[PDB]
Amino acid sequence: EQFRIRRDKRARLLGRDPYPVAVPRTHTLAEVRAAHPDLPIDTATEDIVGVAGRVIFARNSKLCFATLQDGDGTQLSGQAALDAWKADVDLGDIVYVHGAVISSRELSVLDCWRIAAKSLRPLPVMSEESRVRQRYVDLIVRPEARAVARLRIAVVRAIRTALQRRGFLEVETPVLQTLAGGAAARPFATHSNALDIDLYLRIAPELFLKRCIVGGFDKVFELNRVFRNEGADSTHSPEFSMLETYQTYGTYDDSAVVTRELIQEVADEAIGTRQLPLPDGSVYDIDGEWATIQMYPSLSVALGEEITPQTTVDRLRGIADSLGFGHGKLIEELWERTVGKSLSAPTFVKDFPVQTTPLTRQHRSIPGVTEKWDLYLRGIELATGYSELSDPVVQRERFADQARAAVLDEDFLAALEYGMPPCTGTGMGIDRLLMSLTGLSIRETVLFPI
Amino acid sequence: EQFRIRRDKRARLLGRDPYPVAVPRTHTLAEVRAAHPDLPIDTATEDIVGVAGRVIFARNSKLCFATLQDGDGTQLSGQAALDAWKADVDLGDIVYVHGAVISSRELSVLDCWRIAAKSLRPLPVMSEESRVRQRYVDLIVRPEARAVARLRIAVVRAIRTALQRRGFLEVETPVLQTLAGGAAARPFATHSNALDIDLYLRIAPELFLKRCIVGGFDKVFELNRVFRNEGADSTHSPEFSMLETYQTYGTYDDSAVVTRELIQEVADEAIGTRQLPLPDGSVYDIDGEWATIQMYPSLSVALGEEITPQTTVDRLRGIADSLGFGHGKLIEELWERTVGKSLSAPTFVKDFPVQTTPLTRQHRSIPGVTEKWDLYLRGIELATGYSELSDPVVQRERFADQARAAVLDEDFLAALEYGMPPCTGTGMGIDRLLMSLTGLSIRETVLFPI
Ligand SMILES: Nc1cc2c(c(F)n1)C(=O)N(C1CCCCC1)C2
Ligand SMILES: Nc1cc2c(c(F)n1)C(=O)N(C1CCCCC1)C2
Ligand SMILES: N[C@@H](CCCC[NH3+])C(=O)O
Ligand SMILES: N[C@@H](CCCC[NH3+])C(=O)O
Repeated sequence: EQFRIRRDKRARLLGRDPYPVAVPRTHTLAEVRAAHPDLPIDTATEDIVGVAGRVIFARNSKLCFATLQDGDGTQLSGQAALDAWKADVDLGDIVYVHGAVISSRELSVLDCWRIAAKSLRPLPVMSEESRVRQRYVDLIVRPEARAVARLRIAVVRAIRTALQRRGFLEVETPVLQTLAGGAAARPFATHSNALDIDLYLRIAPELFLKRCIVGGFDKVFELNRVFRNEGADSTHSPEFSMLETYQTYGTYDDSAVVTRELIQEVADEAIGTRQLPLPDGSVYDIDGEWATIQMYPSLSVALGEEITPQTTVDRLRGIADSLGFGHGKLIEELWERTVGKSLSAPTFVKDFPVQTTPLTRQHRSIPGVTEKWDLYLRGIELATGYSELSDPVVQRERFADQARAAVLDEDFLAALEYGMPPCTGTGMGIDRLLMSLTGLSIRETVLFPI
Repeated sequence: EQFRIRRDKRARLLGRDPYPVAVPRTHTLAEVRAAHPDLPIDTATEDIVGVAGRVIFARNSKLCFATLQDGDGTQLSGQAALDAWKADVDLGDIVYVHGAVISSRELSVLDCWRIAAKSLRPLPVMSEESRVRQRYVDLIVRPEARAVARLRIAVVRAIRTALQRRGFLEVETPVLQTLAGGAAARPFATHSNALDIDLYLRIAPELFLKRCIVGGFDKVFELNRVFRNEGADSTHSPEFSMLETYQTYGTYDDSAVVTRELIQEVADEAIGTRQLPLPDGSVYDIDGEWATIQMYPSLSVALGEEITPQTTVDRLRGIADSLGFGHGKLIEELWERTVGKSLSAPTFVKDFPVQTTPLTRQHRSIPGVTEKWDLYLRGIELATGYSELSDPVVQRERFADQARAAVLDEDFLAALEYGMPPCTGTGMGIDRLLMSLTGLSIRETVLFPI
């Protein structure tokens, strides 16, 4: 109902300007605080300032007292002025005030005032799914939302800083592709009016990033959304921000180091500690070195028998039954369903079934396995790293097998047959990075989900 | 045909490794050059280096001589080794060589060698539309492609640096939206499997970025692709990288300054001069201050009569006929078709027909016009800046009018009725920025178009 009284204060203000083109705000409230950090309380200083702020509290009394909250969360007596103030000023109203900075019997500004923005809705004094459907109000009313938003920003900025330092170059590769490669996922398809064909929202930059390496790039990344037309869950969302990285004259052993160094550098710059406090009352250490295990061996120890590339699916099936399609898939599933869930400490698992790893080079010594890793941090599948498959004929086969389960990405296969140097790729989910770092749920990490 | 001989050298090399997982490359060729800048030519130095390089030239003679070109473009005698070399090594083959750095009777490496990547295609010794459909080969064979790629990268990095310095925060807003607002364009629609509904690939971050400002952001940007399901031309492509920017307690007069300062800072950091050399043999100065003109006045002087907001469409129609839908549209079209095309120097045109500017605040004094500008640089529509419309009731109307020409973006209108501070937005096309800066065509600016 208060929706209508506010709209009526708008209408009756309209030769007063409730949405004025400008106001001469001289300082943010942070700026005013950082200025006057220990003012002898109940004393006046002649520093004049134009400040603005959301009136999130009032206390009307010859003298009104409000709380102007700046958008970051920082907080900071005309007879006709006072009347206007009382009659015109609600809560969730953005308000400019020019005057002398004092401190009360709390830092306050005491000469002029004007409405910067008249709110036609009061602030709710919030369900998880009304915080996310209205992040703008979440951000106004919940200091955690304001912190979470600025963390992702600081994390993402730490990432670019960490890669750039290492002489990586961020590139922009197509989001609309004639076919979407670089991952096992169902695409989002959109009809082009221009070309009168369907196009595919990238699932991954990998194949394009690989064309760059052929193209002569030493070190490339892309930090940007990918689109996986599948079901959202606690670790999955169909649109998500991803990092991918490609370094020439390195292997998965090289990219494992960098991936660690990167994450530890992000914890530092964004969070200021590797002793990650969680909402579980606990602290998750990610400092120091991280344990590498091979999938097969680790799976074997867990099952109490030797599982190799050579282990039949008939065998694996049986073991999977005893616990409650293909070899590679069964290995990964068993490994996840056994060792995976057990892992607490940050852990690289490497040497992957050649089946479930089409783009990854076969292992240098070990037959049957590919030089891929996965990084598990705080029990979340965080980040993968490959020694990259630069053999077009093999690559052609891997895809052939894929298709059989039949048009291939011929341009990509063309690119490879020009010659790709030996290079190691990584992928890493930013939402998972934040989840893994914070204990925040995926829906809290992104600004505007649905 | 050489496609088959190469595939046969692959097959016959396979216990030689033509795609080896690693090679111990110690330096890039740049690194080796930067190391030995003025070596007394035809003299040997005992600095040993593992280098790799694309053999883009051969000259087989007891002694072969190649050109190893590093991916950036930089350039740098076993009897059985020599035989292998001759028989095994083609052109466009990536090759590692360990040995002593010397200079010939040209800087050369003279101990071991190995194939890093066997190319199953030779390099073409290129049509604009086979350079773009094969950028990986363009990048190998055309030093300009290598420069253009690294410029966009440096431009984009200059942009983030320039904004970040000014205390802007890059945010990630949805690419898939339930409806796509922030611009006049037909969206790309994709069916979600998750939600079983169509979603819309953002045309612009504007409405989401505006929710951020409501949310309490002081200064935000987003630098990232937008999707405009319309026809590609010399200045238009349906997928393009865009900058958008929003500053609280500023007007279009404020955002005009920043837009200039930003572009001039990008010229500097990326190009190293404001005297932009063009392929037209000419130099385009963008240094110093830039001319602001009002659309109406400038249009008037060009037509030789007074055109105001009040000028009828019947009148404007007539004038448009005399030269060869709505007022706002006719004004903009006439202005473009007259003053626009005439402009050489970098020029802001401001004070826009309220019709064609729904999201832009009405002018503070001048009735009928909105506080929008457009920046024309070297005759290209580069960048727009608004004093932003924070009046939800007005905003509701602007959209109502739009629709009538009927579901509105109610969540956005909700956001505004919580209160948005006075803020000024900008948009800027990155491809146009590069075109405007270089004289390069849009298809040359993006890595992977189609
Ligand atoms: N639907 C999805 C799918 C994924 C993610 C997500 F948030 N939603 C994610 O982080 N993924 C991977 C995790 C491993 C390294 C690359 C990113 C996949
Ligand atoms: N289909 C399209 C549409 C546009 C652009 C482009 F390259 N392709 C572009 O640069 N636009 C504008 C130019 C004005 C300021 C914001 C960017 C629109
Ligand atoms: N494309 C991978 C990430 C890069 C892995 C290294 N090639 C993924 O979808 O997870
Ligand atoms: N959304 C605008 C750019 C931002 C203008 C300032 N609000 C466009 O489509 O060009």
